[PDB]
Amino acid sequence: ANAGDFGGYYCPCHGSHYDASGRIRKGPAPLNLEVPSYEFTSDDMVIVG
Amino acid sequence: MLTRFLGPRYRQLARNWVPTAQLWGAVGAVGLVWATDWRLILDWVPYINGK
Amino acid sequence: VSASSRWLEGIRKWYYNAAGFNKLGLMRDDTIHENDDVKEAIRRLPENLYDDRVFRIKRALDLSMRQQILPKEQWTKYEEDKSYLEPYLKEVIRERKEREEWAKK
Amino acid sequence: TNIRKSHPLMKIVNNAFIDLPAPSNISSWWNFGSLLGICLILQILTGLFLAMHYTSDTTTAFSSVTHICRDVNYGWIIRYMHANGASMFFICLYMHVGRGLYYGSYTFLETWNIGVILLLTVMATAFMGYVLPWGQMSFWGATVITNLLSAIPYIGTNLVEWIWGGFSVDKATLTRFFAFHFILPFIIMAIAMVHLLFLHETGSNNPTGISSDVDKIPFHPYYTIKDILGALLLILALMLLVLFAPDLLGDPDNYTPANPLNTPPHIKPEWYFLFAYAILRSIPNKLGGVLALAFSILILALIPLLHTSKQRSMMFRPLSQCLFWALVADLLTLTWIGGQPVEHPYITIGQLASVLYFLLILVLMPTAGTIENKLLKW
Amino acid sequence: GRQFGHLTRVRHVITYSLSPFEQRAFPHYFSKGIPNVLRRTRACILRVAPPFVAFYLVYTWGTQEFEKSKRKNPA
Amino acid sequence: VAPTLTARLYSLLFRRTSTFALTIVVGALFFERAFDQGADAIYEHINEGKLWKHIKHKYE
Ligand code: HEM
Ligand code: HEM
Ligand code: FES
Repeated sequence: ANAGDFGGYYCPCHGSHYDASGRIRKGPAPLNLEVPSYEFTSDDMVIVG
Repeated sequence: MLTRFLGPRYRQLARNWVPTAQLWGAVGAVGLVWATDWRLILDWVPYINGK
Repeated sequence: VSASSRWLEGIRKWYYNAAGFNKLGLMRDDTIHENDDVKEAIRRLPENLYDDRVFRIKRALDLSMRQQILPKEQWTKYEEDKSYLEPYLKEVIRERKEREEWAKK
Repeated sequence: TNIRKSHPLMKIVNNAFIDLPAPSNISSWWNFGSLLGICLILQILTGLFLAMHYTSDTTTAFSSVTHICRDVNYGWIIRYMHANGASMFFICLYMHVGRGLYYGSYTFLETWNIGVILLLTVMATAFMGYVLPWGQMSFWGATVITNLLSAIPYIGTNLVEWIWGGFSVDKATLTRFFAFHFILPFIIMAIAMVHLLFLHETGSNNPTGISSDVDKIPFHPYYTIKDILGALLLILALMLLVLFAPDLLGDPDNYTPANPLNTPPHIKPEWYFLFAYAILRSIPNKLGGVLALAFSILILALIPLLHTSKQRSMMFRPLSQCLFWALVADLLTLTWIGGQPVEHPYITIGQLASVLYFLLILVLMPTAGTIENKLLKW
Repeated sequence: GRQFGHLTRVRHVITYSLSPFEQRAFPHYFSKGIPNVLRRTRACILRVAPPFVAFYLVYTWGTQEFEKSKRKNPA
Repeated sequence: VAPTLTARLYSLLFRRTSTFALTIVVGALFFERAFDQGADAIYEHINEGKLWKHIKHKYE
């Protein structure tokens, strides 16, 4: 969390730089981090799965 | 230096083993297909549609 | 002929001394890697050369064992280096290629 | 007549290490074959005792290992001889492959290829070995690496989950590795016997690369004792590590029990893979990196077809001697890089050493050979 | 295959040898010993050393550039 | 028709170890399936202790 050139994510294993949306911008990673299926049941709750 | 194998005879030799090498590929194809129950390939085969 | 030939020749004489087999009393053809063509040519050498060749190699293996070298005086001078094996090997290669041409027809 | 010569069993022994004609010539670089043998039984011997105590379930994985060093009598020397023996094994392995390349020993097609198989095998063996104590590095090193196969098109996914025994590096994944890490060294040993069978067809090569039939000596007493002395040295090296610097070659991070959500910042494989790790990340591609990493070791099998000189050994060829050590140095750079984070200088210099490694083997050494021939009028 | 008696053909070479119980195990160990090692070193430095210092220079530099890249002054 | 059967079978498919193999692999495909039908169909006929239980408990 909060590492890399894009203020999102950085995977230390082979240098994957991701942005705050989870998208690949630098490094060897082929695709964007997976967005799980989710929905908000109210203003305070989120149900992922 | 694979030029040693380049000539008329060698060319005749290659043609002679073509049907055999082709058939040996037919065996390997079906062979993998059947052994892994290749979903992709097998769907086309009549009677082997066990779904 | 002129400066040009001498330069290549002296570049060659330099590598030779650097290759350094002459320090072990060896000759260029003694270091040749033995393959089929080479085995046959070694086989075709006349008695004298074959004998000399074995003693040379023995002198060297013996040195390479105790990791010593020959006195400078006895190194094998470029020039003075006899390509004894070459003509034989060339003929052995020349023979094989004939079979190889024949095998294409 | 003589029993040693005709008894169906001794014949073997005799023709393998007693009467076997050997060059009077072979130097210290030839000791690594016997040391590799010693490393093998040592890993088998200590490794066994470690298995009489280690338990292979995540719950006690780490625990049993600790149990070994504290409670189990001398379980600590055993544990450390094991760990360090693995490193010693790799040092000798790399030295052995070194001698082969420098001296042209690879002209023995079969002997050498069995050696490549010996390499991948001891390599695959050790990758699994280190996952066993279930340390942070174990789990994580186990995660990084396994996943690599997920780049193989259309099948990487299915395959990685298949060797995982789930959807991650789980319980299935630890017992599995224990089992294989137990059976692999036995197969290694049988394959090493075939290494020797094939080697014995020709006898040993030697420093000059010139045939030595003209000056052969019996293996005993010369190379039994030159082999004894060099084993004692290997014992010195080995014992110096376990009895003085046991963790020197090991990560401190593997001393912390695994944690699937953690993920250290540090993340590297064991020292003996760093060069290959470097080569892998130097490529900004999933398939590329992996393909390149594979090509990095499987290239030992290309070497014989790249032989170009009219001489077998490199002893009398200086352009190649220079290129050789450049290759060594370039691997040392690769080791260094792989041990460093993927940032600043390190990225591009890591990508340079990579191209170089391949240029040095796939093009520079073959060419130097042709030139050295030309220079000799050959 | 293998075996003494069937290796190869050699003629006209004599070999004088001596019982180990008759000679010393370290004749002139340092006397001739050290000169030799220097000689061997000399024979190989120009081929072995150069790639290693090349790594060494790239090692220390690469290290300095790393450390010094992770600080900032103006901007 | 009878001698010529084994005969034709040899002629067109058996000599060449190629076809000989091509056929056994192809022959293994059809067979594996047709055997699993009959075999399971047999296992069912001697039983009927599960499966038709489904028609009852669910169907929603
Ligand atoms: C399981 C690890 C290995 C063991 C136990 C092993 C065992 C041996 C032994 C006992 C020798 C006797 C002569 C000598 O050491 O020079 C030898 C030589 C040789 N090995 Fe290995 N080896 C192993 C890995 C390798 C590897 C990785 C390679 C190369 C891919 C290799 C290729 C050779 C070759 C070509 C020789 C001939 C050396 C020469 O005569 O100059 N082996 N090995
Ligand atoms: C079949 C004989 C072997 C057995 C029974 C064996 C069993 C074990 C066991 C139970 C462990 C976990 C306990 C511990 O880490 O101390 C282990 C660790 C390991 N052994 Fe083996 N293994 C054997 C052969 C090998 C071989 C061939 C190698 C390769 C040189 C090897 C290298 C390793 C490595 C790298 C580790 C993990 C690192 C560590 O010591 O912490 N062992 N082994
Ligand atoms: S696993 Fe994330 S960059 Fe390689």
